[PDB]
Amino acid sequence: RAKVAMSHFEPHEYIRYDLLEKNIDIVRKRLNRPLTLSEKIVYGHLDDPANQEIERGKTYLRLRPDRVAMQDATAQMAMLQFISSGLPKVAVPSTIHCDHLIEAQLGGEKDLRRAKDINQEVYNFLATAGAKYGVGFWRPGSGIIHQIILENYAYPGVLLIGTDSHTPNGGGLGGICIGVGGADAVDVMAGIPWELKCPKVIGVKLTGSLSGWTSPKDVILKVAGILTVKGGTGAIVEYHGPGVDSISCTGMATICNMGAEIGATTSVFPYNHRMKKYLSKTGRADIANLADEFKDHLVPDSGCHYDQLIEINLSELKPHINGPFTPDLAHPVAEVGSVAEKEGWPLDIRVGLIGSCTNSSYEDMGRSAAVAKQALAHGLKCKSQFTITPGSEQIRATIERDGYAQVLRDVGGIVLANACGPCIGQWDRKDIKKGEKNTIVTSYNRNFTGRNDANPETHAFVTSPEIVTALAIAGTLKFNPETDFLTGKDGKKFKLEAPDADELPRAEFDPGQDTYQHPPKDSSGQRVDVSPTSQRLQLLEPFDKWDGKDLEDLQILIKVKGKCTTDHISAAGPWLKFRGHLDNISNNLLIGAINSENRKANSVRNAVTQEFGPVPDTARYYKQHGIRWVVIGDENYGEGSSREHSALEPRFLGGRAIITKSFARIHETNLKKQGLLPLTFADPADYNKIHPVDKLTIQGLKDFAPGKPLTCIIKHPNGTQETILLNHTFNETQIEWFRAGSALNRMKELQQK
Ligand SMILES: O=C(O)C[C@@H]([C@@H](O)C(=O)O)[N+](=O)[O-]
Ligand code: SF4
Repeated sequence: RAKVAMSHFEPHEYIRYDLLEKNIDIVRKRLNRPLTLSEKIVYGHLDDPANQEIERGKTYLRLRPDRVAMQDATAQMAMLQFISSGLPKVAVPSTIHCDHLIEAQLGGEKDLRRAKDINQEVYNFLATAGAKYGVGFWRPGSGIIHQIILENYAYPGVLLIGTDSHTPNGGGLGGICIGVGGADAVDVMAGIPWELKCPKVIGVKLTGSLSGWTSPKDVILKVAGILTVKGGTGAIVEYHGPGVDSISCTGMATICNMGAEIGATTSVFPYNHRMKKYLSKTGRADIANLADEFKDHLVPDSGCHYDQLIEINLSELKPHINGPFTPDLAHPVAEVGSVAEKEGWPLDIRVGLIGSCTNSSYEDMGRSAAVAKQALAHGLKCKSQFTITPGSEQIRATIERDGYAQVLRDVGGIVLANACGPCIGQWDRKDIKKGEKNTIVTSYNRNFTGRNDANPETHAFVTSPEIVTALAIAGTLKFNPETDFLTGKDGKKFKLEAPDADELPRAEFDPGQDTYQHPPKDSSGQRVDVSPTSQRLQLLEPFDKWDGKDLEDLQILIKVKGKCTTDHISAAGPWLKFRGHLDNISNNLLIGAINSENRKANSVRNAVTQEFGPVPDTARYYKQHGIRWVVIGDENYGEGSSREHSALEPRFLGGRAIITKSFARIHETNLKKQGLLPLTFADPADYNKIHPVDKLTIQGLKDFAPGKPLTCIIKHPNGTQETILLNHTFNETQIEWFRAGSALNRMKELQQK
């Protein structure tokens, strides 16, 4: 066919649109109906298109991803599991991106230099494991993972998996990009088929066109308020309609990115001329030309059926700001000042932060600079503190060159290193005391309790970078940039003009400094050293195989009330220091979750001593004394980040099962991967029958089977017993993970010993 390389770094790995076409055609001969775009790319990557059972929402698909991307907070545990497998080399193109361990403190270069000293052990481990197993490595300072992927690796029709829940960002270039836990990436790097429950498809028809202050971020802030944080669970969101051509390629990536906050499996846009333009400007005109020849397979079929359809008129959309503690509490910017006032949310904005993978593009920096130059023209600077994260080294070099960085510095901003930084709590914040009630507004995507600064009383609102810039200039949530007046130096009142900016540099991008490190694909005689006394890195010891018995008289470690995100289960911020050390990071287990017994975080009754104390300490006491335990959870347990540490930590501290009203997808898959039992109530009202004092017997594990419920006997202290049924979504592949003790244990059994 054509021999067009997958990227500039892998000149030998060719795009296989011929394979894709071939597979799409096998499947449509079987289904005899129009396929959506996500169905074309997902079913086009089936390991066995001829025999795979395909029912949306019901069958598990065995897929062959094109490439794997990992960032340094999840790559450490994915590579320690890969090192346990004993396999010598990764089977598909794979990269590690170092973006999570650079703490915001001093800004830019000084923070990068410090992170390189402080995190030397970890960066060394990843570069060495990368050289040994054939994984490309983007050095600290390269940029945030999803911006490097859009710029170098994502292309129309790719199926990419990344160990990060915002991997859907790549949907802005027409690929299917899906977030997974480190153990799922091990399957694909190992070469074994990856399984994914066949998605439902929600279609979002965009009409009209964006005007003025409304930006791509407002489309997904509105969709999140409509669908709620659990409304996209088990579905791919497919954007289509005449309004699509009004959005830049990084704008489409912004909308796909935050589809993660409604629990969607991923989001995608059809190949179009804005994508083509972005591919040409990033040195991939040959890939845009090839995609032009295969265009039919890169847009939806005429008349395809969406399981749910939502229509959004871009022309009537207004600026939104979402929060404070959920990203789906959606307010128009024009009303947030009054809802805050009524609700007791602090009205002054202490810090305005632009960045994260969701909004750190060249265009986002240009639109922020366009608001800021107007303030500067009237002798104003930011009333709030203001920080700016460029998404990649290329964007940093180019916004510097094209003058936007100096405008943002002159209004009072501090440019931070090209890294997550304050978005996962890597921020040495000292303007507030812990527990001080305050408001920050960000262009990020999540605003979960204590995630940005570990202060549970910080009220964080997420919005677009141009609205963060306008609110930082005013310093108060009571400011609508569309209607209100600022007062210049000169005494005149003036109004902010809606920002206008180029979506891409007029000249070419400036690449900035060299930050990619190709594997020696020669040498690979690297020994990966993990010191046995390391506090940051620890080799894994396998979990125990299932004993063949039912689980009786299980202790409830904690019955959780309400929202319980993976940031409540395994906090980030200061704990990122231990993402390669299981025993040390297990000390944060469930410290943010609210206990229904007393409505406190990190305070549970130890059943034996009858003292209330920290959840990790109590779990370790139960483990020490042979008491097997359970967590009881409410709805959408495990919402958020893909960090498999939220599943590895309960396994390690002696947990057996997590029984909830519902689970978020990636967390439920991670629980099964680590040999725990994720179970849901067959009647959610049964959550109210279980009291923290009850003991539970899960019965029927001997004939554990797809589609058959398990019985749970609730043993009340007064002698009363009640029996309830619990559902599971295990297929026989996954029951083998549970019988072996983990998926990694099962994989190692299949290596003939
Ligand atoms: O905890 C992690 O490292 C992965 C994660 C992170 O980038 C996050 O935003 O919480 N995520 O979203 O998947
Ligand atoms: S959401 Fe924040 S922490 Fe996660 S990859 Fe994006 S910028 Fe980094």
